[PDB]
Amino acid sequence: DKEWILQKIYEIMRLLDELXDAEASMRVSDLIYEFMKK
Amino acid sequence: DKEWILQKIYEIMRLLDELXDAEASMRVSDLIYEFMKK
Amino acid sequence: ASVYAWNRKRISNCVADYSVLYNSASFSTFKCYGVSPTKLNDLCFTNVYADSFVIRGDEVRQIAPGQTGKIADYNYKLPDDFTGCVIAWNSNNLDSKVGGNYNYLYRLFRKSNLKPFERDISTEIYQAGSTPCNYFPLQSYGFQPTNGVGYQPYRVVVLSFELLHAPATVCGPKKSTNLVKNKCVNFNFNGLTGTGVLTESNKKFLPFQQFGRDIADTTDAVRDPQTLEILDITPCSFGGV
Amino acid sequence: PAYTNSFTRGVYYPDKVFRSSVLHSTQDLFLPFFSNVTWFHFDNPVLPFNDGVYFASTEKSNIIRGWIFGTTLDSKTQSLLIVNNATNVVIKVCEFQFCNDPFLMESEFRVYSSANNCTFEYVSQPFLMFKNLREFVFKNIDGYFKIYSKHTPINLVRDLPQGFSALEPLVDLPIGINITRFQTLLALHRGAAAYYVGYLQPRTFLLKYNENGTITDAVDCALDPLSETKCTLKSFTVEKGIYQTSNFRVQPTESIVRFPNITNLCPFGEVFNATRF
Ligand SMILES: *[C@@H]1O[C@H](CO)[C@@H](O)[C@H](O)[C@H]1NC(C)=O
Ligand SMILES: *[C@@H]1O[C@H](CO)[C@@H](O)[C@H](O)[C@H]1NC(C)=O
Ligand SMILES: *[C@@H]1O[C@H](CO)[C@@H](O)[C@H](O)[C@H]1NC(C)=O
Ligand SMILES: *[C@@H]1O[C@H](CO)[C@@H](O)[C@H](O)[C@H]1NC(C)=O
Ligand SMILES: *[C@@H]1O[C@H](CO)[C@@H](O)[C@H](O)[C@H]1NC(C)=O
Ligand SMILES: *[C@@H]1O[C@H](CO)[C@@H](O)[C@H](O)[C@H]1NC(C)=O
Repeated sequence: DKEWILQKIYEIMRLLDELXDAEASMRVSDLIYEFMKK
Repeated sequence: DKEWILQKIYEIMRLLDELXDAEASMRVSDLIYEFMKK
Repeated sequence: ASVYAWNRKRISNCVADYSVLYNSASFSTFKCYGVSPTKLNDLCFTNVYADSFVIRGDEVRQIAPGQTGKIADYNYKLPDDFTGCVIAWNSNNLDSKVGGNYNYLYRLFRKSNLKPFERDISTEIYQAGSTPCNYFPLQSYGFQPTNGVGYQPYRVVVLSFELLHAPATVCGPKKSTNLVKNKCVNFNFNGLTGTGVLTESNKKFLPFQQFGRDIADTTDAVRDPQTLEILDITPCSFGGV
Repeated sequence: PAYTNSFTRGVYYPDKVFRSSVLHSTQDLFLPFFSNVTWFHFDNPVLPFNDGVYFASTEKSNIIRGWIFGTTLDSKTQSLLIVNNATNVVIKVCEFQFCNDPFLMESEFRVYSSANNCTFEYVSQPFLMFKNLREFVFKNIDGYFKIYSKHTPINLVRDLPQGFSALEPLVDLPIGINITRFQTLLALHRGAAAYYVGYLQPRTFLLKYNENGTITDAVDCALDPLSETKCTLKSFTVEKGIYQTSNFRVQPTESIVRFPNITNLCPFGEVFNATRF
């Protein structure tokens, strides 16, 4: 699951990167770094 | 663990709903669904 | 009637065309089981309950017996041994609004699976545990008229073809074929059949007499189903050389 | 008990076929000629349907405007009701409850207990609003609902007439629900009428068709021997003579059985009445 969930949530942060909103994209990526930490 | 991170992701896509993308938040919701079922 | 507002609404004692739908191409994802499509326009029953809902264009590809996109895992689920059809098409033409049509919330995830024909209809605010996070993760659709391919709110219908011990197989007629006279034929009326030359028929029936026989149970006088008019039957030339 | 004889009313075209000036027997459900029928005007309680019925009216009245049937006669099992309202008739599978007095210048639908959980409507044109008589019969076969009727003149205010008529189908209904009792459709006016009910049986009849194809009159062949013969020679004109018609078996009574004298043995209880184990 980890590979797939990580791939998909990085796709999410990529999408919300494309649609200008830095704080929320960076927050989702902080949760992904949590997956790195958890 | 709990769905706290899931809830915050919902909050993110709903703030984007309040922004006015009406597609991006939908994608985020789809992927939230994907994680809950995963 | 959306996918947590399903209504098993009633259709019976009525003959509904089904094949005119195919050449119409109003639906766009025709697929079904339990019967050949080109054969349902011939045999069917009572119990024609249906549904018409709104679905995100993605999940449609899995509407099936036992298989179902886990979106409608709660919203709508089917069993196997389902004698009917399930057809669908697009609705992003008007059933979508700027900012997304949050007017509909779709259910997400329960502590237990759902079995078909029964659902859970009351507001769901996801519980992180025994109690929710003590806020709401419940989700509603959003449909901008400029939505994506896999997210067109689609148009969807489900059909039921089963029979209790009641009467009334209410199914398509035979389109009606033009009659012939003065030529021996393997004619076949509404269940009645035989052979012979149909011709004039002076004998005057009464308004409630399908067909006629004279004696020894020989079939010789049929009211045509079309115009109530009266037709004769006569096993025509035959014998031995 | 307000009985009265059923003289000759009570036939009905057994089937939607035509024949031309022939004789034709058939076995179906009818009523015995010269059988009993009950009536009344104070109030008419429920009567049990029991496998086909036959109904009539009085003159100079319409207070009775239909019938209601079923088995348990409540919301448990689907029921039915037949009335008109002077311009468009109604037929339901609607779940109205048998009140203490299911009835209706006008108190429309005052019978109505509950219109809940109803599955089939039916609307159409009417049959009837020193006058006519009501000649109707009802039967339930092959999971079907039936109807047979006609609208004929009537005089002689006292009671039923003589003479003989055919009957007619109205239209068949694929309802299929269960029925084992029923109840008249009457009303209170804030009056003196005649309903008539007789049961049915599987007897075999001998039907004569006129020139055109209308049932003039038939003859049952269980009443008396004269009739019986008429259906074992296939006519109405028995030439002088003698004919054996049928047979008869004087049945037994009680089916006795005998078997050996004592028939009691095999010590069985002392094993259970034993001491220890
Ligand atoms: C019919 O009723 C009369 C009295 O009303 C009675 O004398 C007679 O025995 C009854 N016969 C039958 C067959 O019901
Ligand atoms: C209506 O009656 C049917 C009888 O077949 C029953 O199955 C159903 O539960 C009833 N529903 C309501 C709402 O009364
Ligand atoms: C009810 O209907 C069933 C079949 O439809 C039949 O077997 C039964 O005898 C009927 N009557 C009662 C009282 O159940
Ligand atoms: C038989 O039908 C003809 C024409 O329909 C009619 O004139 C004649 O009266 C009918 N027969 C009798 C006995 O009424
Ligand atoms: C056995 O048969 C004898 C013959 O006379 C009779 O007297 C006696 O009652 C019978 N016993 C029983 C138990 O029937
Ligand atoms: C035991 O004996 C009693 C009488 O003392 C008798 O009624 C009973 O039948 C016997 N037990 C069984 C199991 O029959």
